[PDB]
Amino acid sequence: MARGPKKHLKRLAAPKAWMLDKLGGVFAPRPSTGPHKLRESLPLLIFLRNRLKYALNGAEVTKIVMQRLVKVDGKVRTDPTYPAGYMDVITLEKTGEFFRLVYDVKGRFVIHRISAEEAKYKLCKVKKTQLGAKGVPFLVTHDGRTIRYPDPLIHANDSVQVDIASGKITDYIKFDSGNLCMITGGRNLGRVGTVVNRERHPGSFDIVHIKDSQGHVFATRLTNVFIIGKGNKPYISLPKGKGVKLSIAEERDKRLAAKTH
Amino acid sequence: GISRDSAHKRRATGGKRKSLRKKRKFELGRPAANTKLGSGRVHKVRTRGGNTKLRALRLETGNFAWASEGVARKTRIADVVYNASNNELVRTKTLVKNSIVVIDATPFRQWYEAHYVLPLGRKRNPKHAQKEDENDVLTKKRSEKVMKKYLERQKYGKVEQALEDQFTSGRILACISSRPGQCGRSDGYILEGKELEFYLKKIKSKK
Amino acid sequence: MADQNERAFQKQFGVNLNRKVKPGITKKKLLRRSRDVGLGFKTPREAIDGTYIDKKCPWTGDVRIRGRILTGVVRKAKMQRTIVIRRDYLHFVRKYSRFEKRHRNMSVHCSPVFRDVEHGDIVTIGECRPLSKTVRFNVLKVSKGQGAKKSFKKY
RNA sequence: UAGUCGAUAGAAUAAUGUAGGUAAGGGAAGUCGGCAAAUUAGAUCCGUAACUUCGGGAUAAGGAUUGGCUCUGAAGAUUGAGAUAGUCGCGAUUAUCAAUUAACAAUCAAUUCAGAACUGGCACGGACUUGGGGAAUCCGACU
RNA sequence: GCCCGUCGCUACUACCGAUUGAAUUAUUUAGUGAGGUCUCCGGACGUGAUCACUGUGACGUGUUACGGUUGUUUCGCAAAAGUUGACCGAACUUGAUUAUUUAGAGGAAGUAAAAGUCGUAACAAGGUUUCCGUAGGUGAACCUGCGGAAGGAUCAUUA
RNA sequence: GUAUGUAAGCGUAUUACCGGCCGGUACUAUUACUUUGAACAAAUUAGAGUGCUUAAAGCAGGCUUCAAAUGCCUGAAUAUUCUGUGCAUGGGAUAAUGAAAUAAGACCUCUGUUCUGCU
RNA sequence: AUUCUGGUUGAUCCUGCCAGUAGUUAUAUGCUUGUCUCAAAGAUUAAGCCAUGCAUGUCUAAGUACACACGAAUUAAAAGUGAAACCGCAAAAGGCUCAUUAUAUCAGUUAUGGUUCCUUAGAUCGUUACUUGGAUAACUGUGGUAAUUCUAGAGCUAAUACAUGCAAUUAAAACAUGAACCUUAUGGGACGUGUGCUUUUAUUAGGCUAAAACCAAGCGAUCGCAAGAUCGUUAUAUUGGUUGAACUCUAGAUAACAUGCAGAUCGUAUGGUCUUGUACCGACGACAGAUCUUUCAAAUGUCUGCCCUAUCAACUUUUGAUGGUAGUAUCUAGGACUACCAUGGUUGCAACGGGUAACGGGGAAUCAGGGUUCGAUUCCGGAGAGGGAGCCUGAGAAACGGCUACCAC
Repeated sequence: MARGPKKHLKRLAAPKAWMLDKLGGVFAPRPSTGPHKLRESLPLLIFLRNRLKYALNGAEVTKIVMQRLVKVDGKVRTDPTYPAGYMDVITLEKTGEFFRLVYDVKGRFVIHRISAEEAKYKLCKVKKTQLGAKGVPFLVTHDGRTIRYPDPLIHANDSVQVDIASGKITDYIKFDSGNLCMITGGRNLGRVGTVVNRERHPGSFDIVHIKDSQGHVFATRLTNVFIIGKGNKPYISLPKGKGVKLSIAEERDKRLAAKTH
Repeated sequence: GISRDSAHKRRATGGKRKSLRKKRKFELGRPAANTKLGSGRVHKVRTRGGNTKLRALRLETGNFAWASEGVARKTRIADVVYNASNNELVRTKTLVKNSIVVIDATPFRQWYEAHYVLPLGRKRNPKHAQKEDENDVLTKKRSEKVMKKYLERQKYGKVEQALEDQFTSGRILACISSRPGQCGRSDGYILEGKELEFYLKKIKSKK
Repeated sequence: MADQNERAFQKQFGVNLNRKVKPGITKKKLLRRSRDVGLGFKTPREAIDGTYIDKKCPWTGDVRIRGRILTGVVRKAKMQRTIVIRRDYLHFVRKYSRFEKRHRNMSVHCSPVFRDVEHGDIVTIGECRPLSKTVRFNVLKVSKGQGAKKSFKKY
């Protein structure tokens, strides 16, 4: 009821995974209220300007996105403050780069170039399935898309392939404990594979215990666990090195090693 | 003005709660509708988020339900008999949640003559005969059917003794279970088994 | 207790027993459905047998007991359908490199399903839909009520 | 009720009186001096100091309220019911038992104390009864 | 040799204290109470639908429709000033209360004291060992009385 | 030849299934404490990566290459302070608590005995 | 960097504080001060008071243009662009300050079956004017008070304002109760009102281990010419549901309810097909819109924690104190409020009260560590806007760079 929303987001109060540089600006781009939650969402303003370097300023981002060149999941996206978070396909039609926003092992978004046929779909984790609104059951995804009349075997925390051109379900992977996963924030964020087991604690905070392909085992809450696949074959193209999470020192050894200049 | 907030009025330690917040509109409360017995007025109130919740002032009519028979009909609210919360409410004839209401009973009864052909209480030779449409409903015939349906019904048809007294007297005990101050309508449970037995003691003691 | 005799006729929302028209009868005389308290918490069987209205009861009422599960000791049984518990614990203050033993005294609703609730009972309480100012809890299990000697009746 | 109506009366009913009252606005300026006069007063409720010999001060101070009518509750006395059996014609006669029990119920008594409406033009101790109060000082302890 | 207080000068500080001082603050009884809102009304006004009188058309003078800053009789929906009863209640007045500040005749301390006046109190048994509790008296110190201790001047000897 | 610290055996709480010792299920004295997990806002604090020309620190920028060129690219970690607490988990030491000696004591089992009670 | 050093004396050793001594994003002040980068900064006291200026206004192809503002010319041209004004949305907070305020705020920890959510993202509306009606701004003209401004009066004219409500506004279908028909009823029905989403009430289906011997209406089969009498293999006694569940949960049936919705929009761009009615039917997204989710949120509630003080020990219950019950209020639980009914609730584990240069936390300072101190301020949350109270709008303000009032200025 009370107060806000209050539309002004200060830089430094701004989610760190974006990598906004402190200086030059007191004020953060504040993704408008869309399908993706404000901390988990990569504004079009940061993605075009800071990463892709097509835009120098905020004034340049509104010029490009007004031109309707940034067509996030089947939609023109006129708004430069549009949130566009997880599994979202950003297609810069001229010249053609085709992106999915997926997560770095450092819990940051990546610039990830996907095939133009991979760009057709996307993977949606299902929040909730409820019965009553037209034409009688409906399924709602984490990207707020409601897909009417879901297959009756689709249960909460499953993933669906969405055709995007039409809003249809055209695959579903049951939450079963050897399915390939990418975890979305806890601290374990974009680490990958393969969910050994869940331990259900009734009311609440069901913990999923996950074993990566380095055989390292780690744990996150079920709300953070997104199912993307089958053990071995992920349905979408993962960013390099496949969220394995070494240590920073082991990465330092590999990095230092990799140059003869 | 009128304010919810737990933060007024002495702690359980008796500690003096100082101030902190003027009165906020977050805490808002608003003057009671105090809905009277009479001519059908309903007013919209803008309630937080947007939504109209209806304050009824002056409601004649309600939806009073026979739970046992699973049928509710629209009947005039004749009177307010009792109120457990305040005796002043009875006098002013304000329609409240669980205010005891005496109905009107006439459309209920016509249909239960038309489900059982058992006149519920046992009426009278000119009263049955005089069909507006009493006697026509009773006799019916068509050979055959609807008479056959009355044969099927009635191991159940005896109708509770308390209810039969109330039925022909034309005034039936009920409790309104709606807030016509926020729900804009005055609608009730018709007192059946246990519901009558506690209230009937209260009627004859209080009067 | 009382024969639920208050100025109002005590009824639970949505249960009127239907005598008239709907398929007959196998005994019990009561349409009272009763709970499984389920964080493996077992029901007292007086819930199912309870004439008592209590709308603030999870067993007979439309309420969730939502959230924090805490164990404490009843200090005062005095109130009709509520009890006081004192919980006493060590809070370690690093500065004083020792604790202070500290208390919180909190009122918690005893549904009248729970019988022989007496000071000093160990009781499992759940945070409730916050029920009447100092009463911010409801009893989910009386884990004591007890009398480790008294359970089997002394000669 | 019993006893009076005799206090010489009538008419006028002046001043001045006596005895009884009232007076705007201001409110002790009056005077030797608040003298005289007025305020106050009963009851119930709330609240209650300096000081103190702890008993008082105290009706401290300071506040609220009071009719009528119409209801309601509380506060007592006394036996009786209920159930069963036998005999004679519901009536009469005989036998049994403790619980029942806070009005058990029933009936009789006689007013007290409380609460709620309605109600009148603030009218409500309405007549009458009936402390003005507080702060100090001098003096004798006190009646 | 040490040396203290009384007494007196001066300077400074805080206390008690007639005034039942003064000031400000937050709670508080009672009374008074703006305004808003809710709510009982009100009808400044303005139309419908119906009726007429006139004009016109249609229909069998009448009726119906339309127009005429039109008039009038039914009965509706909106509706201002004002306004009823309620609840919130700023604010004010007067008692009570609390915290905080500060005037003050005068009394009565201590201090800086440093050139003073009067004594020798204690420091050696300080010429009366010291010193405590407590009372009274001495200008004061202190003395004295009663019971003490040793921090004594006896760590003791002395059938 | 030791050593046994590590592993498995054997003596009223590792008993019992199902599916092929494993992994569930059925599981079990309360706590304080303690163990390991998640859950710990950024800045700060410590500090990684990096010549902000030094540096405070910024979070830049370096590279084949000042060729031709988005081509190759590492990045803006990790910890702790946001304590205690709470959540979840392990231990059974330490300090308390626990039946049952006026035994309606603990199991189990026999009364179809009893009461509740059914698709 | 776990550090001392000077000072009681004739000399000497401790007790001791004092001084020296070092640091302080920790403030002041002096003197001196060429250059570089960086920047706290009317907090403390006066959360005092304020002249003058400014910080909150807003238009696209896209609600409404008959601005002669510009553009007009050739065909009916208005259309274009777009100030004004209507309409819609913002103004609820950025910013500032930290007073009140000590479990309060708040952090961490969490809940919401205790609730609201514009917006955005995504989906949803086949139960006789089809594009109508008239009044007002802007405008035009005339005015008012010394005035900001507030507007009076007269005369126009728009709508994604308003008022209605059809030709895709459509009923059918099936189920209820009405019933033509038939027959004994394992039983079913033409045609009908009613049956859209919603709002509002009540009731219910809801979370269901396996078999038999009988009886009444007989479903197959059998026995009997019949009349009659037996038996029986099987589907099946079947909304789920978060899960502390008899949730009114996302949703429905039966019986009743009230009343919103379903576009008389606009801009892009016009096609198919002529019987060319200027017919029929058609894409996108802007703004509505109803149900539902999501998102920005939010209010309340859990656990645990805060300085000094006993020269504050009992405290809360006049009038909710603390509990029951029922109501009322509200967005919601709720003594928040009120009747009635109980006598509770809090306390040496320091309650109640008083004080605080006392917002809280994240944090900062100073260190051997342990701590001690700090925080008014660069963030987060909350609070307030002279002190207080009340209110409208709107998804949201008990708003002050809104209003209305009082008191003080």
